[PDB]
Amino acid sequence: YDIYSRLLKDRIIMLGSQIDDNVANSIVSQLLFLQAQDSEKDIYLYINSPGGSVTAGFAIYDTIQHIKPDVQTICIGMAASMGSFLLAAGAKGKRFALPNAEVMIHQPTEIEIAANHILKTREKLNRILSERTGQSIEKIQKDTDRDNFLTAEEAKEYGLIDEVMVP
Amino acid sequence: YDIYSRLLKDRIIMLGSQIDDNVANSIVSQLLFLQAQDSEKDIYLYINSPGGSVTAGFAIYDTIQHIKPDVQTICIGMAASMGSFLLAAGAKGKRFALPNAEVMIHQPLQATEIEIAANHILKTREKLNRILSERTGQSIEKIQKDTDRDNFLTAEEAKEYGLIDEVMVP
Amino acid sequence: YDIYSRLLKDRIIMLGSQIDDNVANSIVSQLLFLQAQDSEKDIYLYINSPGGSVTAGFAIYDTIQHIKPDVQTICIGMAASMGSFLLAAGAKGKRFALPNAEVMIHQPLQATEIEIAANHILKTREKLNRILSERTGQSIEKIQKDTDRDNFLTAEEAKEYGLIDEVMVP
Amino acid sequence: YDIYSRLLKDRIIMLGSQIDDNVANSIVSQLLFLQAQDSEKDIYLYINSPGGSVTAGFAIYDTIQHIKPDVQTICIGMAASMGSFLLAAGAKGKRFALPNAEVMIHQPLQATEIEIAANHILKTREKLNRILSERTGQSIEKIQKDTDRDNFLTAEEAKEYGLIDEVMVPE
Amino acid sequence: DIYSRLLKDRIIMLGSQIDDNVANSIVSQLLFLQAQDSEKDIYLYINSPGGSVTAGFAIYDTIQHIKPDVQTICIGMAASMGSFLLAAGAKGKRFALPNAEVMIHQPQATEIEIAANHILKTREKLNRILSERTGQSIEKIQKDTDRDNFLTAEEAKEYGLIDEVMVPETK
Amino acid sequence: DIYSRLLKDRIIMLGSQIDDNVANSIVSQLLFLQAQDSEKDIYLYINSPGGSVTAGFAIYDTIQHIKPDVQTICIGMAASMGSFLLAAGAKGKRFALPNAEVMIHQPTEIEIAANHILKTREKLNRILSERTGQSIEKIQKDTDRDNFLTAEEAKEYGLIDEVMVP
Amino acid sequence: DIYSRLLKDRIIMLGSQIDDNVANSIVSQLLFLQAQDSEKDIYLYINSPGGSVTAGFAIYDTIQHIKPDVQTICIGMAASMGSFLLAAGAKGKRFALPNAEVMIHQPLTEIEIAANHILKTREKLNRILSERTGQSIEKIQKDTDRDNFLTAEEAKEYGLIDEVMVPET
Amino acid sequence: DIYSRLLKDRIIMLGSQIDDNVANSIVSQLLFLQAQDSEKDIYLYINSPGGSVTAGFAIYDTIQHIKPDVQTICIGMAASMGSFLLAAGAKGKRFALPNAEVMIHQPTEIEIAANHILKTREKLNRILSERTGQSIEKIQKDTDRDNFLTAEEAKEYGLIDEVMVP
Amino acid sequence: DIYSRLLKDRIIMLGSQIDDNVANSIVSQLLFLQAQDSEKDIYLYINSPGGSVTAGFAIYDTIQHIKPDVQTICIGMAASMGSFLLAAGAKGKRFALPNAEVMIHQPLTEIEIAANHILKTREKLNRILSERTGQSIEKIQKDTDRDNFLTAEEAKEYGLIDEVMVPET
Amino acid sequence: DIYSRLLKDRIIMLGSQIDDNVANSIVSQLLFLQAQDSEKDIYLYINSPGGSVTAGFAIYDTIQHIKPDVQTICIGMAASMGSFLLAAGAKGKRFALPNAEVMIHQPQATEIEIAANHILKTREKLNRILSERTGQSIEKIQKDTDRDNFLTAEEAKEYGLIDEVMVPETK
Amino acid sequence: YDIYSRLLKDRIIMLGSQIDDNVANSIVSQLLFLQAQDSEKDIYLYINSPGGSVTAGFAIYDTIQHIKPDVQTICIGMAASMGSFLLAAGAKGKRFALPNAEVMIHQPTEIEIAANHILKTREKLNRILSERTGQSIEKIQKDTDRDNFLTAEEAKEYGLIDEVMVP
Amino acid sequence: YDIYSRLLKDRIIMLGSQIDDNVANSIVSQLLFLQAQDSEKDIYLYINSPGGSVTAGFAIYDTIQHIKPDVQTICIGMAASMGSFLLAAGAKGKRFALPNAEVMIHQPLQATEIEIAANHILKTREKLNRILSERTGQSIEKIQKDTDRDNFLTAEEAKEYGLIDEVMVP
Repeated sequence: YDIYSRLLKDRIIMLGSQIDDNVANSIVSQLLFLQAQDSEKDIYLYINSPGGSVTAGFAIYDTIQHIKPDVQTICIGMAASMGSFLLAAGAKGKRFALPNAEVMIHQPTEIEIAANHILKTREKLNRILSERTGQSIEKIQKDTDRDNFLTAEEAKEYGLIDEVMVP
Repeated sequence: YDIYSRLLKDRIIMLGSQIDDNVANSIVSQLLFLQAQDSEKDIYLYINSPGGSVTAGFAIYDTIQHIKPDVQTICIGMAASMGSFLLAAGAKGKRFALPNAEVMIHQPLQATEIEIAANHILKTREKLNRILSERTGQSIEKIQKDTDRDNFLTAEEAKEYGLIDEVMVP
Repeated sequence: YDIYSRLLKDRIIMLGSQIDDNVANSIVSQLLFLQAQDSEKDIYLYINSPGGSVTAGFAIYDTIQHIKPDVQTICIGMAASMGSFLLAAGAKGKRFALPNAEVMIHQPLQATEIEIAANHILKTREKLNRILSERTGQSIEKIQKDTDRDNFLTAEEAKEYGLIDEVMVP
Repeated sequence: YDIYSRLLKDRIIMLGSQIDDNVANSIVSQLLFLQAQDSEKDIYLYINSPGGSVTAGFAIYDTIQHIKPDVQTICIGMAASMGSFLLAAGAKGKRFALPNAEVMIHQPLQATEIEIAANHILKTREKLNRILSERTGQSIEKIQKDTDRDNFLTAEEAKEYGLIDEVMVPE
Repeated sequence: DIYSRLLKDRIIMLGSQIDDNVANSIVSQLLFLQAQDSEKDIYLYINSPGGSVTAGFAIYDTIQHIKPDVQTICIGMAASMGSFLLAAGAKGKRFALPNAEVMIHQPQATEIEIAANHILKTREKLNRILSERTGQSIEKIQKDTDRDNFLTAEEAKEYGLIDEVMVPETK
Repeated sequence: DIYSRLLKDRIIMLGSQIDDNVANSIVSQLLFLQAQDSEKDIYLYINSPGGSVTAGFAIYDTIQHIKPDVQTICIGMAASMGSFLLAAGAKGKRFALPNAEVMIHQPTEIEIAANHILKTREKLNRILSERTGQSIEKIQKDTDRDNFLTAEEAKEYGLIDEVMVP
Repeated sequence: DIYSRLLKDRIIMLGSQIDDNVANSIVSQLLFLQAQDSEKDIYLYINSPGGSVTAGFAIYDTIQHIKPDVQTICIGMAASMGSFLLAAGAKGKRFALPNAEVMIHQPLTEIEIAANHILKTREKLNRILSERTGQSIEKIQKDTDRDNFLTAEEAKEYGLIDEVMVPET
Repeated sequence: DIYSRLLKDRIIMLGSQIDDNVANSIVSQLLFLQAQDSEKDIYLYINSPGGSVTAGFAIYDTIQHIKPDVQTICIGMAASMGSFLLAAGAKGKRFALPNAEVMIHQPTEIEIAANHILKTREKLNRILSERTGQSIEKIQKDTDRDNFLTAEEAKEYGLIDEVMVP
Repeated sequence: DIYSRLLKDRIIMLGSQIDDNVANSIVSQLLFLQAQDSEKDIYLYINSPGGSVTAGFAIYDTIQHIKPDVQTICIGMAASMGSFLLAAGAKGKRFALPNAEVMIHQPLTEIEIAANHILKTREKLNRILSERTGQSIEKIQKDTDRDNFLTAEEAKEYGLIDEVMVPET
Repeated sequence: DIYSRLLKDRIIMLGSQIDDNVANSIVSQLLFLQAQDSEKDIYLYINSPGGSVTAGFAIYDTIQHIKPDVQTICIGMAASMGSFLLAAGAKGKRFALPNAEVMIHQPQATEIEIAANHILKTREKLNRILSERTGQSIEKIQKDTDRDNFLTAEEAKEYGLIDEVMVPETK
Repeated sequence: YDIYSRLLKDRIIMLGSQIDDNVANSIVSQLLFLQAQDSEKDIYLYINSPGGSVTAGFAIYDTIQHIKPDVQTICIGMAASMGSFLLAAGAKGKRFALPNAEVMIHQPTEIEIAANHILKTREKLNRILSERTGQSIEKIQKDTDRDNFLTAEEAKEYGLIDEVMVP
Repeated sequence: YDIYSRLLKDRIIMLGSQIDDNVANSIVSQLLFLQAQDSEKDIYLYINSPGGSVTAGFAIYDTIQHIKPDVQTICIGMAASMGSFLLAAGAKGKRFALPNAEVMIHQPLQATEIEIAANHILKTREKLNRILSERTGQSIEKIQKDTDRDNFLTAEEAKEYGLIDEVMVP
């Protein structure tokens, strides 16, 4: 849609789908574009995503950490998976969820999957989540193996977000 | 369609279809865009929707309550569902329906696998009922009963129920 | 076509297909756009339609009556159904048909599941007959009879019936 | 196509396909647009059409007669059906065919269910025959006979029949 | 959109099989270019395996009708109606590039079109026009349009289908 | 739309199999660039597995016909017609990048009939002979077998004038 | 069309499998950027599972041919020709983000495949990788025959990249 | 294959919209059953929303032509042609199940032309008039409007002889 | 074609949404089995989310018309017309397996729908359900307007079935 | 498979548009039934809107060639080649059911077929055969095959297309 | 295939796909058919299934418990979900897995889903699994919420099967 | 195809495609069928397969080892993969390849989401390597190395590796 291009003018990026390579390349491209426009002004990444590929998710994650602008993350609707991993990766103090958002950290192509298990990217995810939430690796390991959905408040108490945006 | 982009210039958003993630993301984007354009002038959300996903519906609902501009809601045609839930969520004093609109709050029982599991673990049905109860002034007991059955309301009955503030008479 | 966007500049809207929710939302959007452009200058709604959903038709009807500009209706080709209902709903003195246009008010007995249930519970068929009665000057008894059978009218007969004010002369 | 919108600037409309409701609505829209642009300057309607729906054809016919500008009709290629009916409906003195154009008035027996019922109840076939009779100068008896059989006419024969005023002969 | 920029230079590309859609597009471009400027001539490049004769005659008639000279240049191939249109360019201004292939064999058309062709005897009309434009007798045109003889650009020039082979300057 | 921006720099990309659609596109771009400027030369990059000889000849003839020099640069691959068009660039201005692969092996209905009646195979072989400096006998032999050439071998053969070294 | 705006900043995204269409697109962008400015360097971001070696060599040759330095940055993954192109960036200017995954395993259209084995392009790949990594041909031959995934750090130690881009700027 | 086993019991199922394919199928089954046995009657079950009148007339004529009595039983629905064929069963042997719904409202290219030139609408109305005992005036009125009949109302109308009560 | 072998044992499987095609198939099987033997009863297994009421009434009427008793057994689910047909089995011979789910909610082609509302078939459904369950029309009207799922035990207590088939035989 | 059981009773159903596939199927069945028994006659039921004349002539020629009499019975409709084949049944054994509709208007064929028809003048051949088999003059057949006149079964019998309307015994 | 019909002659049923309504109706039909053939001889249900609908799974489960013949269950390849639930529902002493089979008890159309949560079929599953494995409801609840894969031996030790079929 | 059903009469099974769940279920079914026919007479499994899912491959493997009849394995064309894993799993002394067959044990890194998660949690790669080690007599170290690289073996080399017992020479 042309709405997303107008939103880009306001430094707003919408991650509103499953995270595959195409989506990752699009999100990465928009982040690089906004840095090139202005390296100081922060970016607003809205997340409504059921999750996706961890390789594609790590591409977005690394780009967020690499660029100069702060990237604010705002969960609307849902963040499962890599969605919630990216939510937790926003600039510190600037990770949000709207009051009725639902968050799940449960971590559920061919060459990508082989790489993940050889390089042990699951361990890498768990360690990053542990650092960014302040939870122990033991707790992250347990919770990323089961299907526990969190409310916005519970996500804040968990350390996945900093604040619930109150109306 | 280039009519909807021209309408966006007048701060008018059309929700004329079933509410899925794509529609919600589109509606949310338009609301965020209009706030960025002008945070003071209110927005006109026209609703002709048979309903849809509750996760997608809550995304729109939360964005409406989050942004600074008042969001007026106007039912044309039909609002069932999440459609009528969003109608009832408009700025107070600014929820309308045209005279021959039809409204149903029946929350049926358009969403995906992971969404559905979340709804029942977090008990979003209870959350819907409680919000409707607050915004209509009806008791939770009555909202629970009415969201379980298929009762269609006229525009007048919807006003009488507390879903809208006014029937827009010619 | 891009022709329709250029026509919108002259405040002309073309209703040239079957009336479903998509078409209704498009026609409603164009009417709201043209009002926002100019609330005083009247609008020209050309109708060549075999009919469609009554819920969708009522959305267009309500929007026509709601907006400030007069909406002129001009039948080219055919108006059956909701098409002829909308033709009769144009601004008074400003409902037309071209000489070889064909009009039928038969309301057959395009719409979706929820819509059809709403129509019968809220008795929109009665509503249609009553509105047609008011706008043609015919009694409800006569409208009821004619909307149950398949009688096609010429442009002249449609004028004599009260569905249009004038057949446009070359 | 990009080309048809540029042609619209020159008040040229191309009817180069079978006449259904979509085509009729498009042609009618272009005619209404050109009148709104300028109600005095005449319009050029080029016709290469194997025919189509009579309801859709009548919509174009009525719009041609209704608007103020003269509508010149020029047959290139073929006009069978409603195509040749519309060719005959152009402004008088301004109906043409190129030398190798082929014209057929055979009204066969592109319309939808409701349209077909309307035609036979309202007797639009009689209406077609009477309009053709008036515009060609032929008797209704002859039009009735010829619209029932498959007789193809050359550009010259179409002129002699009264369907066109002139065949545009090369430079 | 390359074709729209080319239209600015009064260049038209006929690079496909000739059906009603193509004919209507080519006719539209010819009418557009006349409206732009009725004096400056037009360049019609042809790379076409042939097509419908009704659609081909529409293009032919439009070429002869408009005021500007229409130069025809064969690149690649012209078979059929393709070669018929090549031969229909302004006299003295019909060309082919050295490795172009030309075939006049008259072997795409829809139902009503085909019936018209045989009733009005358009095959005879084709043969007579080709005879006039090549300077060959009708007897020779009749024989050659019935068999599959491919011509080189030079042979096409010697046949009278074109006026010159465009020989490239060495570079 | 990258290709439309490249057209502004008089660069054309032939990056696919050569059929009538591609030929008409390439021919149109060549004619457009001539109309823009008939003196400044054109850059035709070639990465093509080959295709129709009739379509290929349409491009070939257009290259020779227009006034500007057309430089030909092989990136990736030129088999078929692809290599025929590579060899047809302005003399002194036919290039291949170092790892380009070139094959001269010459492997619709009406088109195919034309080729064999008019003997376009003989026509190809002779044009290749003239433009490479090889004898017709050698061209005939090599166009019947599947011998791939490196950029250097293509230069030594006479298909290109120079390999563009990094 | 974010990619057309990115082109204004001399940024090219290679985010898919490398076939002839992708190669022609990447080559076209490289030629375009050189024409815009032959002095300022180009940023080629790579997230690619690999692809055709003929198509890959077209990109490789174009990178080496043009005047601007082409920086290569691996985000996500580079397997294949993807990692081959990563290693082909301007020297000192080949990067990977910390969680990127790199594989040099060269796995095992019609006319393209015949060319590769007649001209022995596999040998050519191995020799170029050897030169650009500093590894021996023997080691490159061994490693391109097996499926060993490398972390960003391991890719740097191998010589495929010059630096792991540290989370900052 | 249930329908082939049913054919063994001289049962035919008309359970869809009536087009030429269905008509040719139904006609073929009627002709087959006559050839098997010209004395034993046939059971035609009808659950049809209607269809082409030309196709419907093909079935109608075949029913009247063959020697065996054809019993007609409406299950579910008979609108259109569907109800016309229901009314065309052997006299005393036209049935509907208690909750069946019947409508007589009469709503390819060459077929449609034939119907209006030969006036098959008049032909339908008159056959319905003969077989129901209703006047042509009443049939004309009722075939122009959408009046659904219960099984009992269909019997009282004369479309069927009996409603089969459980 | 397991279903054709099952037909030999007078077993019919209604395991899908009830449309005209399914109804014609079920009706055909019922007529076939009566012709085979008009005395031995028939076993109709139901796992159906519902469907068209016209199609459902065709099956219902055929069940009541034929001579053999038709036993109805709900496996999995019966919503709709599915549960309506379940309740229409021979009396004493309507069953559900222990974990079956039953819903009587009557939810809310072209010509079919018009017929239903003119002839008031909704009223007809409610009255038949009332008669066969022993519940009042008022209660049936209320319950067919809301989405209340019943367990097998609850369906028995409601009067939709006669017995929950206990795990044995 | 109902059709294979019917074949046992020497019954063939022509219930569709007549193309090459249908013609080959009908011809095959006729040859099969002759091989089964060359004396017992065949029953060809016709419900056909028409089709290709080449395909229709294949069926026609096969009917006249085989030894068994071929009875033709029109149910529903016979237009075109359908009515031509109806008229081609064994004399005395051509029937229609009372509500059948017949049209002889000669309006499906592939490219090579259509060229053959007009070179060999198969339209003339059709008209002459119809003339012989109905007893009407060629002049009348020519006129009527050019217009869209539908005939009732009785009118078709009176025209000479069939020998009898099969009137049903009341039951 | 015609192989499955020949296998039916040996009272062997193959459940080798995802369990939806169509599959359930097919499996149920085969079970009813085999009972009608012979009500005394036991049935062999081979399972290679990634899981599926719980309503469809309960239909098969109930039919297994209802019919007279013992139903032996043999896991080949995989049993996740309802697959493993049906594996555990075989006649007691007659639930098997081949040595390299993989078992997971993790319990991950419109009207079906509503019914499940109103009637609390998840509780019903957990209680049945508890009864048939001998594990406590607390343990079943925990394990059906997380993605723990079991070997054939581990499945036997868990109580999902009685024996690993040794070569 | 009716050739494969006639071949089943001679106790011959053809595995001539990629190994997915459908193929595995088909092969397993045929093995169970042939055992039921006759538990003593051995079975001939011809293999021309580029490999596939390891879960599906293990299903076939387990069934081969479970049933009573000896299963002879004969490689025609190619066995990569799971294909070659199954070739090596034939009855001992009865594993063959035709002279121009090609064998690769490279276990690449055709299966579905849940399958792949199981393989890595239960470490089925280790299980494959250990079984190959036992059935070829090669050390686990060598099997680990060779299953990680793409080394194609001739029929002779496959015999020399211990994957087959004999090359079937004409």
